[PDB]
Amino acid sequence: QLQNRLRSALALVTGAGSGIGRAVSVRLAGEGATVAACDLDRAAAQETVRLLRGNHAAFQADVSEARAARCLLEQVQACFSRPPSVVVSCAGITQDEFLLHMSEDDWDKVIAVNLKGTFLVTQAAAQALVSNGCRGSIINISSIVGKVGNVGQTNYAASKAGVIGLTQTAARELGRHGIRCNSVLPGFIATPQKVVDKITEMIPMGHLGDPEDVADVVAFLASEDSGYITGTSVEVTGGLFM
Amino acid sequence: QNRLRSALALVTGAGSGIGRAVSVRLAGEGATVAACDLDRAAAQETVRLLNHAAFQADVSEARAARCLLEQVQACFSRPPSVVVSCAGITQDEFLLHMSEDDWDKVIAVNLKGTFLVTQAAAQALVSNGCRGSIINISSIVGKVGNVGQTNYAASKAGVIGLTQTAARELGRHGIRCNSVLPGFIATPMTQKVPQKVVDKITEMIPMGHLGDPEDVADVVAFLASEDSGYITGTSVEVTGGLFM
Amino acid sequence: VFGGSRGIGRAVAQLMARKAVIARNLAKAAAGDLGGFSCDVAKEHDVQNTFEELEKHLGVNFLVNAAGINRDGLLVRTKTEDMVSQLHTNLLGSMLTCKAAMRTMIGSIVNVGSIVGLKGNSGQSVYSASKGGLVGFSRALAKEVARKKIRVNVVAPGFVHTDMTKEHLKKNIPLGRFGETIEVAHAVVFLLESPYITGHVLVVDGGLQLIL
Amino acid sequence: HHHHHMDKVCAVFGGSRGIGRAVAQLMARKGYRLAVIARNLEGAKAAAGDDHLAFSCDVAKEHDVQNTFEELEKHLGRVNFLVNAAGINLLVRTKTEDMVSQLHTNLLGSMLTCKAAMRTMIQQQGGSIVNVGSIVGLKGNSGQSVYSASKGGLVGFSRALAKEVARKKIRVNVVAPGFVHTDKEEHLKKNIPLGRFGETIEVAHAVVFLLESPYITGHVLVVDGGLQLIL
Ligand SMILES: NC(=O)c1ccc[n+]([C@@H]2O[C@H](COP(=O)([O-])OP(=O)(O)OC[C@H]3O[C@@H](n4cnc5c(N)ncnc54)[C@H](O)[C@@H]3O)[C@@H](O)[C@H]2O)c1
Ligand SMILES: NC(=O)c1ccc[n+]([C@@H]2O[C@H](COP(=O)([O-])OP(=O)(O)OC[C@H]3O[C@@H](n4cnc5c(N)ncnc54)[C@H](O)[C@@H]3O)[C@@H](O)[C@H]2O)c1
Repeated sequence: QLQNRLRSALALVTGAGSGIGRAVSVRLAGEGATVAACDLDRAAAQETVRLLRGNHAAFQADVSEARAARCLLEQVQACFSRPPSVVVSCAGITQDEFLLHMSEDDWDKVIAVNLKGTFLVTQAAAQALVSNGCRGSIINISSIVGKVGNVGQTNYAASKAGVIGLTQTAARELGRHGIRCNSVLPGFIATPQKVVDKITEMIPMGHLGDPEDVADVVAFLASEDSGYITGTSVEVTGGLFM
Repeated sequence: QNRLRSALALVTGAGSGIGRAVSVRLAGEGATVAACDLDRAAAQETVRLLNHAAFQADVSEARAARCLLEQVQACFSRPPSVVVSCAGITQDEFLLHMSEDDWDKVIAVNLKGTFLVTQAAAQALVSNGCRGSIINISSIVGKVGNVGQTNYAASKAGVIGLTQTAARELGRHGIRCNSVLPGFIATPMTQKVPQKVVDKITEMIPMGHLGDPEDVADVVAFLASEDSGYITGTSVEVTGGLFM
Repeated sequence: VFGGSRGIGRAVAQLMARKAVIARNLAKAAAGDLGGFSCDVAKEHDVQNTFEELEKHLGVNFLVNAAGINRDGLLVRTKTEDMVSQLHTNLLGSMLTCKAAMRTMIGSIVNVGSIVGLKGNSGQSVYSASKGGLVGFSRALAKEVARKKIRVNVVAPGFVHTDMTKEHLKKNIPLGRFGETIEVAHAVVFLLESPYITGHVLVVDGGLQLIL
Repeated sequence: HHHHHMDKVCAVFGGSRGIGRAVAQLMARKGYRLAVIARNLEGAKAAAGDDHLAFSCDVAKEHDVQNTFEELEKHLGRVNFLVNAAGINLLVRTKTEDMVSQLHTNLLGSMLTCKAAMRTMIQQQGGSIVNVGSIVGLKGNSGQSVYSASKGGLVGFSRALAKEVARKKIRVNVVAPGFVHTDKEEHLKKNIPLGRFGETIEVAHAVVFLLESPYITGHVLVVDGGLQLIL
């Protein structure tokens, strides 16, 4: 109903193998957007494509690696003869550990994927749109943890908080080029027991969010309706840490 | 013999700018400052301005970070009750032209470096059951971002979320973790900014002038003292009104 | 939509009609071309006299507060007569609205604030104190009513006009020029139709938030 | 402070209250010539004696603030330090009489106070103002809807006033206390990082700090022990 506001949009979603990333690909394709799925597992990304008309295609690339990130954008422009006007970074992982006992591996792995991974994707996408004189909307997922912090997630909170500052900078430089850059702040989403029940009572609404609800704001920020919203962080926490 | 008489201060990057001003400010409060810096020549230069001791360590390295807290704790026979991370660099370039080297450099030093220093210091305090304050110097750029500083903003914004996390875990042990968000300060780091651009920023700043590294050191001295005993997991802004 | 005769109020009404106008001056002109009254924000009894008209006419799923007055002036030049005015209109006016709308909805409310209510602005002392109060007010109301399947939010637009430079304050804005009422209205309908989003202050920015 | 002429004159509205006393006591040992002022003259007189002056005022009434400001100035001199610590604390339960009341003494009370202060601070081209708010003004809290709006508008007001008069070498700052012992809790303190409620003097040091920082204006210094991270 009154959807398909992205009929002429090429959507690139990193980490669209499962959870939120897959849910975003469904929401965008539901609005007639040619979704370009990207994930570490090729089989997982190709499965998402099957769950979607627009002759979609899946791609395998490690967002943490600079080579795989640049090769990702080149393959998209070679498969659709145009750069992705819609880029959403959902590729991220969690490796929780106490600060007093957090190994260097737990730190580097999260930073490289969540922060550095977002940087390489956002950069290569920006370089693509500007060089072709195309206008677009870059979206980056940064949890509510990366704003207030959470116990056991020193590497995760710093990475997600860095994404916000990363996006706010990009939104300032790419503002002249007509490229909007925003951030999304999801709460706790039921994605792949006792700890969960305690988290629900803490949330003002009293329940975990859905990956579909996270794809709602993404569909808005990538559309023409949000054409004056750039450098803004949106919270989808259900009232948590408001 | 003053405010911070019994305090042992560990200040990384205390060889220049704010780190040197912090060392002077804290030493004026009667504290023995352990000036750490990547350059030993500039580290000894700070000690001569202030028993005090100089240390050479690269905060981006895990080996140099662990050993730093090992050398200090074994030199003063006690863990640093005050930990001030001022070790930071600037490798600014536009987003469309920023190389991978420009990215990893700042992140490893400003973001990862702060982590390793904060972590090892936290481990040193708890191991001895000692209470203290961890002060990480972020920036106003870490809240709003800045042109050419895609890697710098991502590192400074990361410090905030890093410190807030540590404040939630080290609160039960008696270790307060705070963040400082200074504006454009009259430091050698801002000397890399063209004079015509400095004047333009000077106009943008509501107070109408650049900040002094002692003003930032005044905040650090307050966060290190027991006057801010109920202050933790916050972000103090020394911007002079800029980007408020 | 409170104050839906002019400004962003009508814009919200138009975008919502495409998918009950409450303004001070009869306000019927907007109803002549929109699907789906007179009231002032200052007087509570007048607000109650309007919410009572809702039961007979429709019988209040969404509530939008877009009514407000913005007169610039220095603090020393500003008199008490206008200090109370904007406060009872932009702040208290929204407080009395959400209260009477709390009788029903047992819901989604969106309060139109401003970027100056969070970051401040020169010559706009009272207006910043007005649009800034509804920020924390919505935060507190959200925590208290979120379990009631009711969600309150805040829209904080930047510089809203027909790209009126200032002069020339559009060059400082990263996104070309000023924003329009229609674009701000798209944010209001968004927050109203977005589940699991409450107590959030969405900023119709344009890059202005990054600076003063 | 000084070595002769007490050129450091501070005015702490609600100085007889909890937060007001801790500020008036701390600045007295630093060399600041203060003026304990509240709604109760007797409560302000005792606080002053236990030199310093005492005044009686109601921040809600406008002509009462302007009257006291001139009365305060004539007995101590030009005031270059202002501390507003005179604030008071459900849905479809609160009468409109209560709303307008605490929206005048908490928000408008500080606005009228800052207004009268700018008539002497701008001429002298110097001064520093600290307004007492809360995290509830920003993050909000259940049951305190109206109180959240009062301390919330104070944030936007001060920052707007900060940028307006900053070129006059005048700083306007905000403090945001969490939970304090003034005039259930164990389960709430368990969530708080430090694990305790804030003391009155702990807020005072944060106020004085902002009064003495020559490059901090329009900043909301939150003192909650990490409470803003759990709620
Ligand atoms: N509940 C939550 O887990 C939660 C809450 C708020 C925000 N977020 C954030 O939202 C984003 C989406 O989360 P999710 O629910 O999909 O989590 P998820 O566990 O479902 O994500 C795992 C997927 O990410 C992909 N991935 C991880 N690292 C990668 C890399 N370097 N290169 C390519 N692909 C990679 C994997 O292929 C995998 O399919 C995450 O980045 C997360 O940080 C998550
Ligand atoms: N100066 C400003 O305008 C400003 C503004 C906001 C934030 N900051 C932050 O405050 C901190 C203090 O900066 P400053 O003004 O003293 O700048 P500065 O240029 O004076 O500081 C440079 C010092 O940091 C040390 N250093 C750099 N990398 C290091 C590493 N890997 N390990 C150990 N030491 C290292 C160097 O030895 C040098 O002495 C910085 O981290 C900066 O990010 C500064």
